[PDB]
This record gives sequence, structure tokens and C-alpha cells, in this order.
Amino acid sequence: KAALCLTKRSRSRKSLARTHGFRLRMSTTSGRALLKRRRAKGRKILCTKTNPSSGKRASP
Amino acid sequence: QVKSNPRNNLISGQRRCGKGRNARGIITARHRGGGHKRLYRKIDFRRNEKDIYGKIVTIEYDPNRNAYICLIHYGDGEKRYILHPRGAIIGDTIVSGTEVPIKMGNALPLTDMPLGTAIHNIEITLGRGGQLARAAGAVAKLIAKEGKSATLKLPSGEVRLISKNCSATVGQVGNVGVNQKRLGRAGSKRWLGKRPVVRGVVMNPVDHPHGGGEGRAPIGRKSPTTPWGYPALGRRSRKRNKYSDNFIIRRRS
RNA sequence: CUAUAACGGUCCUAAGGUAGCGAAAUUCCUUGUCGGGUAAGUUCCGACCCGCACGAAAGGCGUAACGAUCUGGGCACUGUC
RNA sequence: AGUAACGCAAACAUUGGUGAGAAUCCAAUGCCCCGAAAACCUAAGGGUUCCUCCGCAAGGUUCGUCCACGGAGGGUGAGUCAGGGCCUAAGAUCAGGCCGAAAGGCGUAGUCGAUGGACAACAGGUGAAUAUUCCUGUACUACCCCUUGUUGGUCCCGAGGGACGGAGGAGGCUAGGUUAGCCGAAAGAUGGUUAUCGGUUCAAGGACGCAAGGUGACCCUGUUUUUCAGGGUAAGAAGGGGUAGAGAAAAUGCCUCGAGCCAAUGUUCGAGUACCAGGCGCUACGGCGCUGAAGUAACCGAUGCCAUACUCCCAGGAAAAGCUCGAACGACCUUCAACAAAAGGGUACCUGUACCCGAAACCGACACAGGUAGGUAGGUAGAGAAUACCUAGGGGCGCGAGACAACUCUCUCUAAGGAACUCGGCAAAAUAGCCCCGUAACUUCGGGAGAAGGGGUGCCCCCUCGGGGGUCGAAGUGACCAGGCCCGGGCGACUGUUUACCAAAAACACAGGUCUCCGCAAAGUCGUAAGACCAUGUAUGGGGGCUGACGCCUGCC
RNA sequence: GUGAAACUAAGUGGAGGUCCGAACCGACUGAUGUUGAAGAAUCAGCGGAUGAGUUGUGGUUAGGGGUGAAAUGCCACUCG
RNA sequence: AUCCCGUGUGAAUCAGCAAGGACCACCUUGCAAGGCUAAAUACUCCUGGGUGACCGAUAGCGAAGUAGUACCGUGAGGGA
Ligand SMILES: [Mg+2]
Ligand SMILES: [Mg+2]
Ligand SMILES: [Mg+2]
Ligand SMILES: [Mg+2]
Ligand SMILES: [Mg+2]
Ligand SMILES: [Mg+2]
Ligand SMILES: [Mg+2]
Ligand SMILES: [Mg+2]
Ligand SMILES: [Mg+2]
Ligand SMILES: [Mg+2]
Ligand SMILES: [Mg+2]
Ligand SMILES: [Mg+2]
Ligand SMILES: [Mg+2]
Ligand SMILES: [Mg+2]
Ligand SMILES: [Mg+2]
Ligand SMILES: [Mg+2]
Ligand SMILES: [Mg+2]
Ligand SMILES: [Mg+2]
Ligand SMILES: [Mg+2]
Ligand SMILES: [Mg+2]
Ligand SMILES: [Mg+2]
Ligand SMILES: [Mg+2]
Ligand SMILES: [Mg+2]
Ligand SMILES: [Mg+2]
Ligand SMILES: [Mg+2]
Ligand SMILES: [Mg+2]
Ligand SMILES: [Mg+2]
Ligand SMILES: [Mg+2]
Ligand SMILES: [Mg+2]
Ligand SMILES: [Mg+2]
Ligand SMILES: [Mg+2]
Ligand SMILES: [Mg+2]
Ligand SMILES: [Mg+2]
Ligand SMILES: [Mg+2]
Ligand SMILES: [Mg+2]
Ligand SMILES: [Mg+2]
Ligand SMILES: [Mg+2]
Ligand SMILES: [Mg+2]
Ligand SMILES: [Mg+2]
Ligand SMILES: [Mg+2]
Ligand SMILES: [Mg+2]
Ligand SMILES: [Mg+2]
Ligand SMILES: [Mg+2]
Ligand SMILES: [Mg+2]
Ligand SMILES: [Mg+2]
Ligand SMILES: [Mg+2]
Ligand SMILES: [Mg+2]
Ligand SMILES: [Mg+2]
Ligand SMILES: [Mg+2]
Ligand SMILES: [Mg+2]
Ligand SMILES: [Mg+2]
Ligand SMILES: [Mg+2]
Ligand SMILES: [Mg+2]
Ligand SMILES: [Mg+2]
Ligand SMILES: [Mg+2]
Ligand SMILES: [Mg+2]
Ligand SMILES: [Mg+2]
Ligand SMILES: [Mg+2]
Ligand SMILES: [Mg+2]
Ligand SMILES: [Mg+2]
Ligand SMILES: [Mg+2]
Ligand SMILES: [Mg+2]
Ligand SMILES: [Mg+2]
Ligand SMILES: [Mg+2]
Ligand SMILES: [Mg+2]
Ligand SMILES: [Mg+2]
Ligand SMILES: [Mg+2]
Ligand SMILES: [Mg+2]
Ligand SMILES: [Mg+2]
Ligand SMILES: [Mg+2]
Ligand SMILES: [Mg+2]
Ligand SMILES: [Mg+2]
Ligand SMILES: [Mg+2]
Ligand SMILES: [Mg+2]
Ligand SMILES: [Mg+2]
Ligand SMILES: [Mg+2]
Ligand SMILES: [Mg+2]
Ligand SMILES: [Mg+2]
Ligand SMILES: [Mg+2]
Ligand SMILES: [Mg+2]
Ligand SMILES: [Mg+2]
Ligand SMILES: [Mg+2]
Ligand SMILES: [Mg+2]
Ligand SMILES: [Mg+2]
Ligand SMILES: [Mg+2]
Ligand SMILES: [Mg+2]
Ligand SMILES: [Mg+2]
Ligand SMILES: [Mg+2]
Ligand SMILES: [Mg+2]
Ligand SMILES: [Mg+2]
Ligand SMILES: [Mg+2]
Ligand SMILES: [Mg+2]
Ligand SMILES: [Mg+2]
Ligand SMILES: [Mg+2]
Ligand SMILES: [Mg+2]
Ligand SMILES: [Mg+2]
Ligand SMILES: [Mg+2]
Ligand SMILES: [Mg+2]
Ligand SMILES: [Mg+2]
Ligand SMILES: [Mg+2]
Ligand SMILES: [Mg+2]
Ligand SMILES: [Mg+2]
Ligand SMILES: [Mg+2]
Ligand SMILES: [Mg+2]
Ligand SMILES: [Mg+2]
Ligand SMILES: [Mg+2]
Ligand SMILES: [Mg+2]
Ligand SMILES: [Mg+2]
Ligand SMILES: [Mg+2]
Ligand SMILES: [Mg+2]
Ligand SMILES: [Mg+2]
Ligand SMILES: [Mg+2]
Ligand SMILES: [Mg+2]
Ligand SMILES: [Mg+2]
Ligand SMILES: [Mg+2]
Ligand SMILES: [Mg+2]
Ligand SMILES: [Mg+2]
Ligand SMILES: [Mg+2]
Ligand SMILES: [Mg+2]
Ligand SMILES: [Mg+2]
Ligand SMILES: [Mg+2]
Ligand SMILES: [Mg+2]
Ligand SMILES: [Mg+2]
Ligand SMILES: [Mg+2]
Ligand SMILES: [Mg+2]
Ligand SMILES: [Mg+2]
Ligand SMILES: [Mg+2]
Ligand SMILES: [Mg+2]
Ligand SMILES: [Mg+2]
Ligand SMILES: [Mg+2]
Ligand SMILES: [Mg+2]
Ligand SMILES: [Mg+2]
Ligand SMILES: [Mg+2]
Ligand SMILES: [Mg+2]
Repeated sequence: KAALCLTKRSRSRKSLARTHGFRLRMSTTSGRALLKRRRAKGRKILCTKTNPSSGKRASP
Repeated sequence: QVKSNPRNNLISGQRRCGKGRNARGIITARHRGGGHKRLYRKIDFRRNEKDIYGKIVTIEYDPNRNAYICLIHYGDGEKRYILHPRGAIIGDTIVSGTEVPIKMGNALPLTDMPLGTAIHNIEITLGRGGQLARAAGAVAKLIAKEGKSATLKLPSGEVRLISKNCSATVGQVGNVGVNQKRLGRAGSKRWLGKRPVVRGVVMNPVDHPHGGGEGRAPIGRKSPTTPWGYPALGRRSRKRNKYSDNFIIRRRS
């Protein structure tokens, strides 16, 4: 019943950082290649979807 | 007949879950999925604990096989499920061992069974557990024995040699009328978690070797074909030289 | 008696389309011909068979119930006119 | 081109006020809209949008004194709420292990992983912005502390328990609601009238307790078996004890003792000098201080509670920890050390907590006619969470003012005719509830069927517990709501599925049929391999091909 | 009803991929919309609505692939 | 031919063995089946000096100011 463009819905931050998170990119070799080449471009933010385990941004 | 008990320690919840998905997570075995959650009953197929006297307390339904199953007690308080033999009634008594009466539900090595007997739940390998003829209404006759080897006629009609020291159980497997049911509606398939199958002829060429000819397709394939490109009809797949071959005598007809 | 062909001759094939259906979601010529329904019917229903080119699990022929199915007619109803 | 538009057809109006300036900002009085939301709350998300003061460049589809905008300064308080310090599911990682040019792949113990298991708090008050968090009352968990009582406790291990479906209806109850009773106020300029308007509230928790409820075997006699009455049988219920076998607990077998049990709810404490209609006084006229009457009963009645209680069905309905029980084996600790108890005093880990959340703050590039899990469920009419009109609470759609042309769109009606329209009755109109009579061909005997078609219906009295009499209207289920139907044919048996955003079908599925492969280290599929699925299955099962209910059949080569 | 059984009203019972119909899931016709209010909507009607149902949270399968009640459909407005 | 690897076979020790572009004879040259070694050569995320018929804000680095920023994208990434 929802429009095509609605692909990005309200999804728990917990779920997202379990996907694009830091600790995930660290696991695979391809991820470490990721972080090298982000660091090369010198991005202010390495992993965009990340998330505090507990704190002000914490998902329960 | 079917009256639910509380849970004996033989009924657990641990099991494979993705049905038809392998490690890679792919559907290997097509059409499964959906259907009622089940619990695994731990059957005793080996019947290995010898020389104690068991009593059939009840008869229970099992979702994992079309046969019935019987809860039996012992004088030792151990409880086991066995496949329900045909005609066995509650209050009955069974026993396994070597020198034993021959009646329904007793299990013994093939050295001691009088030729002509109707047998089920047949080990092919010493102490591996019973393997052959476990389904509803399945039975195999012990036709002849010679040397170290016994000869059976399996429910497929195939005649085959096995070891004379492999245990088996007297009597046919119960619930004979099961294939007399008529499911009657689609939903009643789905309840068993058997999902709908598409005919080859329907799908597009990419998807299957009988691919869409314009209106309706005769199968132009010079031969009926597996999804994967093999002849569908009458091509024997039995591994040419399997170790088994020396044992097998006449082939199912 | 005009006609038609149960019956014969021959030809060629592995064998020559049986039951049932048939101008059909299949019929080219073709708005075939007949009957019905209409004051008037290239659609519709029934039947003929001359099946260009139906036909038996790429199922054949029936069929109660069912369908935001396709298609013809009728009562009620209306600014559809 | 100073043109189209200014984002619904819920609707605004006036009087004051502030101000340089007011259709738009504040207040008052009307009027209007939502009310299974356009109300209140919570998950996710957002991230400071919350509050106060200041501002009006930009933003705001106009305006602007205003703001979710800009500037400063503030604001989120927990043993009990939610997660973590507890446990595991799907899944993930995986020591060693197996495999692999490398990276890595598979996989065992382990360890992660809630959307589930376990586990303790409520009422009132304060309140620019927080409250089961702060205050005052009563509570409750977990430790520690002392007295007393025992001597072994602790983990590892053995066990019981935790622990589970769908559908159905009948109870027994509350929550709510309505009407009385009690209490207080009432005159609302009209013909009459007090028939009017307000109040009648209280939680967690602790003690008690359970029938007209539900369960507690059989046999004889009756009440319809039932609710019951008399007798009898000897475990015959929750619930306990003993014994036996390699046998502690458990499971299992034999023996014994028990007629009660179960749990919502109820009575009482908590709980009154709480809360509250009014009353008195102040008004910075915003709000404030002061004293407070009655606080019960009946009838409706849940989709909530007992309740995993029943009965039935087949498709047969999570794990682990806390918890209860316990010998041998192993490890460790041991005396004022440890454990066991009823009181008493003490003691109290992190993180979330603002605000929005049927949204102008999330998701749609917008202050966008859209999307977004859950909770709470008032009145009158009604079968109802439909509809209409309302309460509580919230709103009047961030451009207006006129005028009343053509034309377009959303709508109401139309004389006579009644499908003549058109590709086609497309769209409109018609029908409609309830009770009563009646109801065909055909059939797989289930249906068809609400077939078709007809009658009745308001409001008063009277009778029986439907009937008669009266009486208005042109019209009585008078609005909203609420089937057009019949006769044919094709196709497909049927409910289903499908081309997100031009195709919903005759296509796909299907129950059924039939062929063929497959004897378990199965065939088949995926992997370089290891191995995984198949299957913790075993030919009444597993692959694959075609056909497609049921009926009649399925011919030759 | 007969000795067994069949056959038939009755009551009870509450089956169904039953029926009508809100929520909810869809998307059949029409009108509007077409520099939209909206990159698929609104309005009036329409289908399913105890099931082959709907949905939340957390997961799985990945491009010589996956998934598909099969449309070359879908795999972040991209899919021979 | 020389060189180096899968599968299978499988020698000779200096009176030998290998190479001299199939192969054989002769002559010449060399000593496989154990290792290790600097320099001359390649390069610029850079450091220190220097030069420039190099740029001068649409150029020169994407970047003379928050520059891998704002913003966009679930993400890899894009990017003023
Ligand atoms: Mg971003
Ligand atoms: Mg269980
Ligand atoms: Mg248990
Ligand atoms: Mg994986
Ligand atoms: Mg199929
Ligand atoms: Mg196709
Ligand atoms: Mg594909
Ligand atoms: Mg595939
Ligand atoms: Mg091909
Ligand atoms: Mg083909
Ligand atoms: Mg064709
Ligand atoms: Mg004709
Ligand atoms: Mg023609
Ligand atoms: Mg004619
Ligand atoms: Mg016509
Ligand atoms: Mg005809
Ligand atoms: Mg033809
Ligand atoms: Mg032909
Ligand atoms: Mg044909
Ligand atoms: Mg046909
Ligand atoms: Mg054929
Ligand atoms: Mg057919
Ligand atoms: Mg029919
Ligand atoms: Mg349908
Ligand atoms: Mg112009
Ligand atoms: Mg103009
Ligand atoms: Mg204009
Ligand atoms: Mg516009
Ligand atoms: Mg507006
Ligand atoms: Mg209203
Ligand atoms: Mg609001
Ligand atoms: Mg609010
Ligand atoms: Mg939240
Ligand atoms: Mg800000
Ligand atoms: Mg504010
Ligand atoms: Mg301004
Ligand atoms: Mg402005
Ligand atoms: Mg001012
Ligand atoms: Mg501000
Ligand atoms: Mg697991
Ligand atoms: Mg791994
Ligand atoms: Mg390892
Ligand atoms: Mg593991
Ligand atoms: Mg955890
Ligand atoms: Mg939870
Ligand atoms: Mg806790
Ligand atoms: Mg808690
Ligand atoms: Mg607040
Ligand atoms: Mg409070
Ligand atoms: Mg109090
Ligand atoms: Mg305590
Ligand atoms: Mg345990
Ligand atoms: Mg549970
Ligand atoms: Mg009830
Ligand atoms: Mg009450
Ligand atoms: Mg009253
Ligand atoms: Mg009175
Ligand atoms: Mg008056
Ligand atoms: Mg009153
Ligand atoms: Mg109480
Ligand atoms: Mg107490
Ligand atoms: Mg009683
Ligand atoms: Mg014991
Ligand atoms: Mg003992
Ligand atoms: Mg016992
Ligand atoms: Mg009552
Ligand atoms: Mg319900
Ligand atoms: Mg039950
Ligand atoms: Mg010991
Ligand atoms: Mg103890
Ligand atoms: Mg708070
Ligand atoms: Mg709050
Ligand atoms: Mg909205
Ligand atoms: Mg607006
Ligand atoms: Mg909006
Ligand atoms: Mg109501
Ligand atoms: Mg009504
Ligand atoms: Mg009522
Ligand atoms: Mg409503
Ligand atoms: Mg109001
Ligand atoms: Mg006008
Ligand atoms: Mg109207
Ligand atoms: Mg007229
Ligand atoms: Mg008229
Ligand atoms: Mg007329
Ligand atoms: Mg007429
Ligand atoms: Mg006409
Ligand atoms: Mg006509
Ligand atoms: Mg005409
Ligand atoms: Mg119409
Ligand atoms: Mg109409
Ligand atoms: Mg009407
Ligand atoms: Mg009728
Ligand atoms: Mg009919
Ligand atoms: Mg009538
Ligand atoms: Mg009347
Ligand atoms: Mg029809
Ligand atoms: Mg036709
Ligand atoms: Mg169909
Ligand atoms: Mg779908
Ligand atoms: Mg489409
Ligand atoms: Mg359809
Ligand atoms: Mg469509
Ligand atoms: Mg399809
Ligand atoms: Mg089939
Ligand atoms: Mg295999
Ligand atoms: Mg077919
Ligand atoms: Mg239904
Ligand atoms: Mg229907
Ligand atoms: Mg769809
Ligand atoms: Mg609609
Ligand atoms: Mg509907
Ligand atoms: Mg319906
Ligand atoms: Mg049902
Ligand atoms: Mg969905
Ligand atoms: Mg699908
Ligand atoms: Mg195609
Ligand atoms: Mg993308
Ligand atoms: Mg797409
Ligand atoms: Mg496409
Ligand atoms: Mg050389
Ligand atoms: Mg050379
Ligand atoms: Mg090489
Ligand atoms: Mg060699
Ligand atoms: Mg040598
Ligand atoms: Mg050589
Ligand atoms: Mg040399
Ligand atoms: Mg050497
Ligand atoms: Mg060499
Ligand atoms: Mg060397
Ligand atoms: Mg070297
Ligand atoms: Mg510039
Ligand atoms: Mg530049
Ligand atoms: Mg310049």
C-alpha cells in the first residue's frame, strides 16, 4: 500500500549497525580493504551506520 | 488409538530448521517450507537393550512418519518409543534378544527367524539401527538363508542379501490405511509443508528445458528432461559399481 | 429417375484418424445453409458436415456448484438518449 | 507573466488587548468539525525540534507583534518501569578438528543473539520544562547484620519442574455504564415548571475467606441424564506417605492414608483531618489562600479475568536458566567457619527517561490530500469497533476579499417517452433491514436458495404473555446505513496466485490421475574439495516428467 | 426396524480453504488528476475477510547467482 | 635443442657426467641435483635545499575559507 520510493523505512539502528557497523567491516578481509580505502580518501566518518552499545544513541 | 499424553523425555524441540536449505542456505530440496511446527520423537530403532520385558502402555501419533508409535515401559522404568506393529493392542508385551518366542513386536537376529516370516524395521549393518521397511504398511518377507547371508524381499519387491546377524522385528508396520486418505484440498497439502510445484512446460527457456513455445508447448526436446538437463524417463541412476552390488539379486519390477 | 456410395479395383506407407465432437477461442472462401429470437440480427442459440487445418493425458466428450471471467436475450429502472 | 497556482468543499464571526503596523499574535463570547479520532499513551525512528527570555535578514507558498526559524540561558533524577549485571530460539561466530592457489570453506564444545522464559511499587501531592524516578503515606525484592538451632556445606553430576496448538460454546465474575437513593446548589427576563444542574472517588499490598461456579470413579432407584435424594463399594480426586529391583532422588511395580479440592472475585485492613460539589475571601483580575456536605443501592454487562477450565479436531502444537528434589564420582572450602529458619534493624549496580510519535519533528526531496507495529474503547439509536448525532479531549485545514459570464469538475432535480444512447446499459437510477407466507429446472443429493414472487412494518390504548381495537401522514426499517433479478451459451471444476507503476484472465496453482528413477555409504541438488541438504526420513517414503475435481473413456503406428 | 443390522423424523452438537459484513489485506470498473495535492494518488462504487490468512520484531538465501502458486516476475523509483 | 612442472619409470662418478638448436661421431667448454652476498638500476605518502619560456581563483591539487566538508546514497560510493 506504500509507494515504491519508500525503500528506506524506520528500521532499528541496532539492526543496521549489525550490517553496516564497524565491527562487521572489521571481520571480513573485503571489509578491511573497505576501511583502508575510506581512510585513504580521508573520510571524517568511517562507518556511517554504527551504534553505541549503550549510551545516548543506544538501541535496547 | 490417538489420545495425547503429556511429554515424556523422548519428545524434544531440537531440529534442523530451514527445510530444504543446505549450508550455503540455498534451496537444494525443492517444495518444502510452510507447515505445522513438529516435535521430534526419539524412536528406538536399535531395540538394542536385550532380555528385559517391555509392555505397551499406549499408542501415539507422530508427525514425522506415517506409521504410528508406541510408548512402552519396562520393569526398569526406562521408556522407549517403538514403531507400532500391525495388530498390536495396548497391554501387549514385547521383548528382544536371541532366543525368543516369535510373535508381533519381538525383535531378533535373522539367524533365529523361521523362513517365510514377515518382518519390518530391518538393520542392514550390525548395531547401526533398523533401516529398511519402517513406513506405514511396509513389510519384508524372509525368503531363504544360506552361509553368512540372509535373503529378503523388500517392500519394493527387490530381493536382496543382508547379514545373518542383523536384527529385525516380527510383524508388519501398523496404520495400514494411511494412503487411503484423500486430501481433498490444496490447503491440506500445505499443512504438511509441501509447497506448490510448477510444471516445466510452463516456465521460460532460461528456467527450464521445456521452455515456452508460443501458445502451449509440446515438449520439443526429443526427450523429457529434468530441470537440470538429463533424460527424465527410464535412465538408471544407480551408481554402476557400488559395493552393494554383490548383495543385490533381483531388481524391483 | 436425377442423384449420392454402404461395396469393389488400384497406389503408397511404420500405420493410414476409431470413440466422441464439429462454421468451434479451431471455418480460408464466409454475413456457408436451414431453423429460432428481432418490425429489421455480419453477433447469439439449435442443427447440418462440404473438419482450408477437431480428436483422445501437449487429454477427448460431458457436467451440479463457483467466477470484479467472456458472450446473447429479457423484466425493473433510469438525463445513456 | 505580474500570467498559472497558493496543497481538499471542517467555517468562521465579532469585541477587547498588545503593537510603528493585525483577516492571520493573545484572551473572551458565540458558531462549526473529529470523537475505533483529527483523543490520550507507548515501540521504532528523529536528535534538543522541549521550556523561558530576546529577535523578525533568510525560512513560513500571503501576513506576522508569531513559529517546529534565528540568538542567548535552561531542562530528562529509578533496588521495583525498559534493556545490561540472568537463559536460551532462528541465526551468527567458532578453540582445538576436516578440507582449500591465497583470501578462506565446513564444523564440535564454547561464546554471542529477544521479537520469547526468569525477576520486586502503588495512591495522592508538587510541577516554566521531569516523575511508577522528587516529596508523604503504606508496600515489596536481593543481600548484610545480629540472636537461636544444627554440624559438614559448595560446585560437578542424577532427576522433577519450567513447557507451551487450533476451533467451539457454556458458565462464574469484574471493568465499565445506566437508573434510583443521599447531598449541595438552582430561577437561567417566554405559556407552564423544579420534572433542573452539579457531586456520589479511591491503588499496589497484607490478612481472612469460596457457592447458585468448576472438578472429585462406579452400581441400583427416581428428578429430562443434569442441579439433586438414600444406600453401597474401599483409593475412588487434589494431595501426601511407605516399600521393591544394580535403584539416593526420579521413573516403574505392589501397599497405604486422605473427601475434599480449584481460582477469578468477595469481606476486612490499607483509607482518612486523603480526594471532592460547592462556601469564603484576595485579585498582578493569570492564579491564589481559607473551611468542606453525602460518599450507598438496583438493573444492564464485556472482545477483559478464572483459563493451558472444559469439549472437540488433526495439521499434533520451542529451548535453556532461575526454581524443587538428591546418593555414589570429581574438585574446592572448613569453625564460631558454613548452611537452616521466624522475627528485628540496616544496605541499594550501570544505560534509557526532554519533545514528536493516525506525525509540520519518523518514512515520502516540501510545513507534501500518502505510508507507519502496539495499548485504552463513554452516551443515544443500532446486530455492531458499521453508520448518524454527541461527551472527554482536541481542532477550524498559513492567502484573502468580492462578483455570480462562457466553460470544466464535485453534486441535487427534471415534463412525455424509457436504451431509441453506445463498441458495449459504460455511468447513473433502481433494489435493500426485520418478521411472515411461498420457492423451479437441474444435481456430485451437499446444493441451487436470500431462488423467483408476494404480504406486513409509525404512534397510541386493550388482551395473552402473538392477537384486537384506534389514529396521524402523500409516504412508517420515513435520515444515515442497506442485494437489482431472470433466461441462455463459451472457458476454467472449486477458495486461492499472478505481470510493484498500462494485462487479473480462459494464464499459474490445486485435490486426483499416470509414467519413470531411487535398497539407504538412496536417487536428486549445491560445493574445487571437506561436507551440507534430502532426512535425524526408508518404497503406504524421497526425486523428476506430463495431465489436471467428479462422470464416460483413452483408439491405431 | 429386525434376532443380528439397515432405514427414518427428532433433539443435542458446532464442522467448513461455508455465507453476509467492519478492522485488516487487496486492486475490478468509472470519473478526476497529467508543468499532479501525489514519480501511481483521491473520489464513488468493488474482491478476500478462520485461512493456501494478515502483520510486528530478529534473522536467512547475492548476480556464470538468489527467489519465483511462472508474469521474464522480484532482488533499495535500476532487472532478458 | 636449452629451461621448468603433473603421471610413470629411472642412471652414471672424473677410464665419468652435461652443454655446444633433432640425433651420432670427434674436438672445445663446463662441473647440475646445498646455501648467502654490496654497487651500478626502479619509485614518491614524503624531508631538506634549489631552479621554472609552470597556474593565478572556470586555472593550479577535488580542496587559497567547515574539503573529502556540506549535501546525496541502506551501502560500496559519489562530491561541490
Ligand atoms: Mg547518510
Ligand atoms: Mg515438549
Ligand atoms: Mg517435562
Ligand atoms: Mg551462511
Ligand atoms: Mg503443477
Ligand atoms: Mg509463460
Ligand atoms: Mg533469473
Ligand atoms: Mg533456480
Ligand atoms: Mg536451454
Ligand atoms: Mg518447447
Ligand atoms: Mg500453437
Ligand atoms: Mg455464421
Ligand atoms: Mg469469417
Ligand atoms: Mg438466421
Ligand atoms: Mg450487438
Ligand atoms: Mg453454433
Ligand atoms: Mg480445423
Ligand atoms: Mg491433425
Ligand atoms: Mg488441440
Ligand atoms: Mg476443445
Ligand atoms: Mg497426447
Ligand atoms: Mg484441459
Ligand atoms: Mg457447467
Ligand atoms: Mg477468484
Ligand atoms: Mg497568458
Ligand atoms: Mg486568465
Ligand atoms: Mg487564478
Ligand atoms: Mg499545482
Ligand atoms: Mg492551505
Ligand atoms: Mg459532527
Ligand atoms: Mg496532533
Ligand atoms: Mg501528546
Ligand atoms: Mg522510543
Ligand atoms: Mg536548532
Ligand atoms: Mg515551543
Ligand atoms: Mg521575516
Ligand atoms: Mg513572509
Ligand atoms: Mg514589537
Ligand atoms: Mg528556537
Ligand atoms: Mg543454534
Ligand atoms: Mg566461518
Ligand atoms: Mg581453526
Ligand atoms: Mg556450536
Ligand atoms: Mg545476551
Ligand atoms: Mg523482550
Ligand atoms: Mg533485571
Ligand atoms: Mg522488571
Ligand atoms: Mg510533559
Ligand atoms: Mg504519581
Ligand atoms: Mg494515603
Ligand atoms: Mg524479601
Ligand atoms: Mg539440570
Ligand atoms: Mg511460550
Ligand atoms: Mg463469558
Ligand atoms: Mg460499578
Ligand atoms: Mg434520568
Ligand atoms: Mg426524591
Ligand atoms: Mg421560561
Ligand atoms: Mg443527578
Ligand atoms: Mg485488596
Ligand atoms: Mg506479612
Ligand atoms: Mg459447591
Ligand atoms: Mg529410590
Ligand atoms: Mg534404598
Ligand atoms: Mg514413586
Ligand atoms: Mg446478568
Ligand atoms: Mg474475535
Ligand atoms: Mg487444549
Ligand atoms: Mg564425594
Ligand atoms: Mg538445604
Ligand atoms: Mg520521562
Ligand atoms: Mg515522557
Ligand atoms: Mg498522515
Ligand atoms: Mg500547511
Ligand atoms: Mg500531510
Ligand atoms: Mg458506542
Ligand atoms: Mg440498521
Ligand atoms: Mg443498546
Ligand atoms: Mg465512525
Ligand atoms: Mg468540545
Ligand atoms: Mg462559484
Ligand atoms: Mg446529498
Ligand atoms: Mg425525465
Ligand atoms: Mg415523471
Ligand atoms: Mg414517466
Ligand atoms: Mg417502462
Ligand atoms: Mg442500439
Ligand atoms: Mg438490444
Ligand atoms: Mg445509433
Ligand atoms: Mg454499472
Ligand atoms: Mg447509485
Ligand atoms: Mg430507498
Ligand atoms: Mg426474498
Ligand atoms: Mg438462479
Ligand atoms: Mg415488501
Ligand atoms: Mg398501519
Ligand atoms: Mg456462464
Ligand atoms: Mg461462440
Ligand atoms: Mg478459475
Ligand atoms: Mg505474493
Ligand atoms: Mg500491472
Ligand atoms: Mg480476478
Ligand atoms: Mg489492473
Ligand atoms: Mg500466472
Ligand atoms: Mg501432483
Ligand atoms: Mg548421494
Ligand atoms: Mg494444462
Ligand atoms: Mg470464508
Ligand atoms: Mg465468496
Ligand atoms: Mg499483488
Ligand atoms: Mg477505494
Ligand atoms: Mg469491502
Ligand atoms: Mg465478505
Ligand atoms: Mg475453521
Ligand atoms: Mg509486507
Ligand atoms: Mg509470489
Ligand atoms: Mg513472454
Ligand atoms: Mg541505490
Ligand atoms: Mg525495482
Ligand atoms: Mg521489467
Ligand atoms: Mg644448458
Ligand atoms: Mg645458447
Ligand atoms: Mg612450470
Ligand atoms: Mg622425474
Ligand atoms: Mg652414482
Ligand atoms: Mg638434455
Ligand atoms: Mg660449458
Ligand atoms: Mg656437483
Ligand atoms: Mg639441470
Ligand atoms: Mg650451487
Ligand atoms: Mg638469492
Ligand atoms: Mg568564482
Ligand atoms: Mg578550483
Ligand atoms: Mg577575476
